[PDB]
Amino acid sequence: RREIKIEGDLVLGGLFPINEKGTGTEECGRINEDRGIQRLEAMLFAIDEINKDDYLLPGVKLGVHILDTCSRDTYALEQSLEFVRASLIPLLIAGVIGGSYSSVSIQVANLLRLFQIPQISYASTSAKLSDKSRYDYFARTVPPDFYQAKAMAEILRFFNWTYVSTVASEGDYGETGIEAFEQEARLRNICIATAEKVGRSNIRKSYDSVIRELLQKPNARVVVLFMRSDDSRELIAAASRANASFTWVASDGWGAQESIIKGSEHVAYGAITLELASQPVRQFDRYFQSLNPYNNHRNPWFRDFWEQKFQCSLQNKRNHRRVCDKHLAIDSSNYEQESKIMFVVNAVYAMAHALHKMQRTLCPNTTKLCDAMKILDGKKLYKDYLLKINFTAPFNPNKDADSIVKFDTFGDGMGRYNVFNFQNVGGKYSYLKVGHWAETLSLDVNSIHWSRNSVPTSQCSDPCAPNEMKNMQPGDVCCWICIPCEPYEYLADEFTCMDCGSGQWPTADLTGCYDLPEDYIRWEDAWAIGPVTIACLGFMCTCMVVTVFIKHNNGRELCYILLFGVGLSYCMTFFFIAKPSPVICALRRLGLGSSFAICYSALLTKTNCSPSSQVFICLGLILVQIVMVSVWLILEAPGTRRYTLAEKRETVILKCNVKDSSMLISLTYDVILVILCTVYAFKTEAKFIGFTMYTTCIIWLAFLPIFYVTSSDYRVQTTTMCISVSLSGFVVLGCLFAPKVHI
Amino acid sequence: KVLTLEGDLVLGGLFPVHQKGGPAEDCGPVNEHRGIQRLEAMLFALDRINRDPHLLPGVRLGAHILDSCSKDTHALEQALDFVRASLSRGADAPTAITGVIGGSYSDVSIQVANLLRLFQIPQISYASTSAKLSDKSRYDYFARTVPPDFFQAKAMAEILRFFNWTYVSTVASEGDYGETGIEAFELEARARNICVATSEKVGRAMSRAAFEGVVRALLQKPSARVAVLFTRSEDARELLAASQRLNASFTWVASDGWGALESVVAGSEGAAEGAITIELASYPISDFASYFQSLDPWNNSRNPWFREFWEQRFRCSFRQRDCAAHSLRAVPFEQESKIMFVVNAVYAMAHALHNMHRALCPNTTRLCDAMRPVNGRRLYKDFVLNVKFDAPFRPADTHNEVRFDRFGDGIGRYNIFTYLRAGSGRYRYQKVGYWAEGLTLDTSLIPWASPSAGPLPASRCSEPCLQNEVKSVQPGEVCCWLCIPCQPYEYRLDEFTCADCGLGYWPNASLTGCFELPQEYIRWGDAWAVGPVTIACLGALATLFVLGVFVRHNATPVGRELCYILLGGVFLCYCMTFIFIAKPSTAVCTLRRLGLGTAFSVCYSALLTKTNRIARIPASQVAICLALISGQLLIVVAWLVVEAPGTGKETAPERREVVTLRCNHRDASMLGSLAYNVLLIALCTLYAFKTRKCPENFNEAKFIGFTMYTTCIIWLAFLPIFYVTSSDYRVQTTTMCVSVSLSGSVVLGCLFAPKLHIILF
Ligand SMILES: N[C@](CC1c2ccccc2Oc2ccccc21)(C(=O)O)[C@H]1C[C@@H]1C(=O)O
Ligand SMILES: N[C@](CC1c2ccccc2Oc2ccccc21)(C(=O)O)[C@H]1C[C@@H]1C(=O)O
Ligand SMILES: *[C@@H]1O[C@H](CO)[C@@H](O)[C@H](O)[C@H]1NC(C)=O
Ligand SMILES: *[C@@H]1O[C@H](CO)[C@@H](O)[C@H](O)[C@H]1NC(C)=O
Repeated sequence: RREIKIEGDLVLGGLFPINEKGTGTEECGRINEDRGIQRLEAMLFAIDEINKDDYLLPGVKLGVHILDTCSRDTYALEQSLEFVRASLIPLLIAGVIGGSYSSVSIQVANLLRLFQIPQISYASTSAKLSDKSRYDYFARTVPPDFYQAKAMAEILRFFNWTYVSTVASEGDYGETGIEAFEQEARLRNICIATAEKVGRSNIRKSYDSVIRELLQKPNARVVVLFMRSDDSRELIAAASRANASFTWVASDGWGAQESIIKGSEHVAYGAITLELASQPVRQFDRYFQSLNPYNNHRNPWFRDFWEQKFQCSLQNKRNHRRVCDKHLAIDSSNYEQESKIMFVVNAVYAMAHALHKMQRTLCPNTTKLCDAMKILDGKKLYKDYLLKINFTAPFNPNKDADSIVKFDTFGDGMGRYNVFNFQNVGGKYSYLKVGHWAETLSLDVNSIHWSRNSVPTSQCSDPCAPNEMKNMQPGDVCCWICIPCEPYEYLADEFTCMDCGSGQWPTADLTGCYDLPEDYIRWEDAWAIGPVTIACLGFMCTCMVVTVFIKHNNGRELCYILLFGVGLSYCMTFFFIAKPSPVICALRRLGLGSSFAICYSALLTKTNCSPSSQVFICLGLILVQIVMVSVWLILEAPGTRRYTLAEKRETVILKCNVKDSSMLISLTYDVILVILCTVYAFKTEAKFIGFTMYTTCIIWLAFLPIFYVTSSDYRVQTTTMCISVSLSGFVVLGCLFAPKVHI
Repeated sequence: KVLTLEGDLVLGGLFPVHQKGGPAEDCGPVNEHRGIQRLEAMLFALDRINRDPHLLPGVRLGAHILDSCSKDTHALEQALDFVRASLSRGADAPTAITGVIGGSYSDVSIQVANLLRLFQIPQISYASTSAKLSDKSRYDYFARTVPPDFFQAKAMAEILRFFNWTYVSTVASEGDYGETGIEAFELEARARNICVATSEKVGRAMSRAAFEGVVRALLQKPSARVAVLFTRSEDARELLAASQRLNASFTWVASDGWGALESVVAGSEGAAEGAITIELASYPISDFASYFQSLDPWNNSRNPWFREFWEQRFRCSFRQRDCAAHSLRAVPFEQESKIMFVVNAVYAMAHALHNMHRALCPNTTRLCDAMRPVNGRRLYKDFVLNVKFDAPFRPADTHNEVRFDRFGDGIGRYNIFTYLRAGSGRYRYQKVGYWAEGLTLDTSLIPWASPSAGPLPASRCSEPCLQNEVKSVQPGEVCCWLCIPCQPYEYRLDEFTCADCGLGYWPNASLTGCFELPQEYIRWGDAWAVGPVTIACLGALATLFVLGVFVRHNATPVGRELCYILLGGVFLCYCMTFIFIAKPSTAVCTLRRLGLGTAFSVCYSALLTKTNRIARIPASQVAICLALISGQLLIVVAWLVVEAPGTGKETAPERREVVTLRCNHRDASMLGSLAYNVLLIALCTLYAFKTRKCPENFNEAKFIGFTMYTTCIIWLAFLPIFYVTSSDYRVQTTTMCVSVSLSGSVVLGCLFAPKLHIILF
């Protein structure tokens, strides 16, 4: 029935866990030392400071209506039912500074959203309270739990920890934390290896199983913890027996508490933990230390706290137990400030300032409680002034700019955490802050001690190189492995290698599908010096034999035509060899046909021996051969295709993309028939002509198959030119040895 | 005011006795049809339960009824007494609420359920049809007897599918009813594979001009002659008025907002001729009617609001008499439609309490020490939700089972009404079926569903097609597809793609790949080519004459192998023509190809030998012909090794033929042999320019010259003819056969013309 009802112009609700939950036959158990009396005393100190302040509500005096939760949701609901009997002696409640428990906060918010009563919590960090569909009048000065999921996941990105293993305790703290951390890791390209679940009812056998499952996965050397204090402590103790070394990344459940390590400091080292940042309040220590149960008559539970912190019976039944005197006091030897005190004050001001601003909007003519302010519209105050506060921390330390109290769209506080690294120094084990997360990373790597000189835990071995080495996934999830491709086809995509050219041979990763025709264009190389020299010698011989002619003549015109044909045959060798191949592919074929027709006419000149009529008839036959090769050209077209099917080894492209054995066979068949007729006629000077014709016929018969069976990359044209120039040279040798006998 | 009776087992209840305050007041006039009739129904149900042996025999059932005044805040203030008198106090005498049967408006029910969930007080509504009370995350201890608002959406979706209606319109309203139900209707329509136009909604403060504009917007699509109405009574009335003003013909599938109400069709009977509406199924209670009629303020002291209801109904003041014998009879009294639901809720709560009592106390029919701290969670989860009993004041031989599903909602049961005219100048609503779990429509009373003039055809936007692929669906509306006919050149290979194959334009309607029929497109080996082959047969007769020539060789004083060679060439070309015409095959094309070349070479060699012998003036002739034959053999061997097999060829894409060519073609190698023959003929003519005159065998020389000239002319005429016919292989073979047969016949005739004269002389 104990309650605080300090009267005032505006009465702020209060709700604290003064009494622990009774596990026996009593609803309320003991007196809570830290989260109980100390937090309500902090709220009372903040209220007194606000009342004494001449800049925050100078005229309006803030009242206090403080009740107890008994660490139970039903009891909290029953008590907070007194907060709604003002608009629906009763006291009008402007707001409720209550919380300290997620279930209690949830129940109180559910009850107070119906009656439009703003509520500010100082310790509730449940993620379930972040949605305004179910709690539209709830705010908190502490960040929600899932913020820590973003606090250390980026740490995984900071140290390049892409492969992690998650361990958590089932319930409400670690449950939502696992989903939040998994979402953050997926958004940060981090994959989860294992996901275990720790329970309060489990025993060492199942703990050892979790460690054993963790050990049989060498790639995952980092474990992300979402567990309570006892679970983390016992897990560290259990891993001590297993001789397991890890790099723990724990949430506030571990924090900077010395109870977690216990007698297992050699397995917890290098651990990274997150702690809610909270500066101490200097004035609160002085206010709380100078408190005795004689002047603090406004605190009904203060006598019980005096009888709990110190064994006292002076209030009642002095002779029953060990009575105490005023010698018992409070000092810095046995009193330590609770971590979540600066938040509680930050809650109270968060109301007062809002009210002040509300007054400046509704009662701007005087510094008093105007009648228009008596309505105390909860919706307007919450959605207009409570969520739009930017006041700095009332008791922030000197030179601390980052002390602004703000509420986001969901009413949550600003997320500011401290990163602690468990290190050994000298010969003493202690924690040491190595950075802060105020919505950004500020880690101090230079003062961080790792497990063994390094923390390598990446599952992916190494990024794959370019040039057909990028490969693709091998059947896994995290990263992939690297396998090569055959270099003929360029990796046009990031997964497969596909051909995009006849010869291709890609150059580097950039512009892999280059043109690179890889044609058979051959210059005057070592194998080409011979044919050109032979052609030059033949041309010189023809020039000499036509210069010696005409001047001394006593076939005539037929002999001149034969000499011209011999010169054409000699220059056909140079005509065949040409590095650039234009669209005019008929030059070589017409040259060969003209040479064959000239040889046929030269043979027919001796065959015939009216003679002038035969000299014209052989020219007419040459014209018929010319029209035949023209009809041939009317059926063959050039191109850019490659006749070699060696793919990667196909580094030579045919000069003219056309079927060589399509009508060239027919043309050579006609030539063979004509020359065979000439040979048969000659078989009936003349002997030398027949002999050289026979040598040419067997030479051509021998050189024909090798141009098709060998299929050389570039030597087919060279061999054809060599055969032609050899035949022409034999004919010229005969036609030059004949004058040698003549002279 | 409060309404407290007994107290052994107090039952909560909230009723809208007073309407919402107009002039900014708390409560206004008394709601006669929603606050008094339902209150009296609950009281009558409680009395019947009390005076009942098989339900709560030894335990009495009380009541703590309150007025909500149709306000959520006032309802919250009144419901605070439900929790403050049962468990809030401690761990006007407070009364322990066991269950709450109340809540008519959706917002009131939501607020009351939100308040009562925290205190584990079960609540059973009787008129809250809101769809946002179905989730148990926010309302754990809420149950209802009436079905939610998406059951009628499901019913209309099933109705639309039953009548084969796909492309339909949609009209909605602003608020919970009209926006929450429209989303559910769209979801089931997607699940029903039907199309929703999703037209504009109504803001309940909408001008006549805007209503007319929305009517024109609905008239924009002519194929969707069906509109769905998730609108309130006033919105539906305004829409009917607008449709009547604009003279628009429509059929409207409506919801409970329209129902079987005659107040929305006043002055708009012409616009509504095939209107389909859904009304929540309910039946009247005769016992409740008897109980309510025999009610007067003289003895009805239980109801604090009865005096106000009497004053509002009958003009009486109770200070000055002004009234006497104003008994409430059946003439001005009509039973409200949701009164059986109140009785069902009260009886369900009573049955749940009785079952819990029997389970906890199977020995005695009286309260135990374990029943004082009743648990709302256990009662709701194990007893309230698990109820299966016949509806009271209704014979048990009827499918009326008051049950709650897994979400605690009621059992769907609706009636379908058609706004029709029986034939006279009057209009009325006629029931045409019911929806409990499936449609039960009868096609016997609906006017537009009669077989005459069709059953109001309002089918999908488009129509199915067979020869036109369905691949032109309208962008953004896949419900109006265009039957685009694919070109006949492209066959059907997939479900909706018309793609060509090459081996035929349209094999069949299998719609699975392309079929290549095995046939020959140049199969001219029939009577059509009867004329050419017979000519070849004539050449065979010439071969027989060759045998006679052999006999003539035995007694002719006037070389002799040249005639045999010519006859052999004639036989060879005749055989080549026969092979080409009778049967074209891979092994039947190369043989004739070699044979024609061999015959041409033999003829050329014979002509060359004859002209050489003429110009000169048996071993030499034999050597020359052997050399020519060897050259021809080399040429044909080169042709064979170049390409021996024949795989055929395909036709042009402009048509679809079976086989363009029997074997390989488009080769100019035969042009080489043609040019060689032309050159040989030219050489023969050049020699005969002076050698033609020969006294020795003058007739033979003249015949040889004439044969050479005729062969040259035939070749010169046939070469352009062959080039022209190469584009049409159907007649090219016939033309070539005719040409070679004519050449052979001409040669034979020229050879035999002087022989007959010489023999006769
Ligand atoms: N802020 C806390 C967080 C709390 C918590 C913190 C660390 C480890 C376990 C753990 O148990 C849960 C479970 C669910 C939700 C919140 C928590 C809160 O109660 O909301 C708690 C410090 C506040 C207080 O009780 O003083
Ligand atoms: N069951 C109703 C349905 C109601 C409703 C019915 C038709 C048209 C408009 C309309 O307004 C809304 C809006 C949201 C949810 C429900 C409704 C309820 O009030 O919940 C109402 C019959 C019950 C009664 O008041 O007696
Ligand atoms: C993480 O990787 C980035 C580049 O991928 C590198 O710059 C950075 O130094 C790495 N951090 C480490 C190794 O801690
Ligand atoms: C709807 O179409 C189906 C064809 O699937 C037909 O069997 C049925 O009779 C139709 N119903 C009508 C026209 O009401």
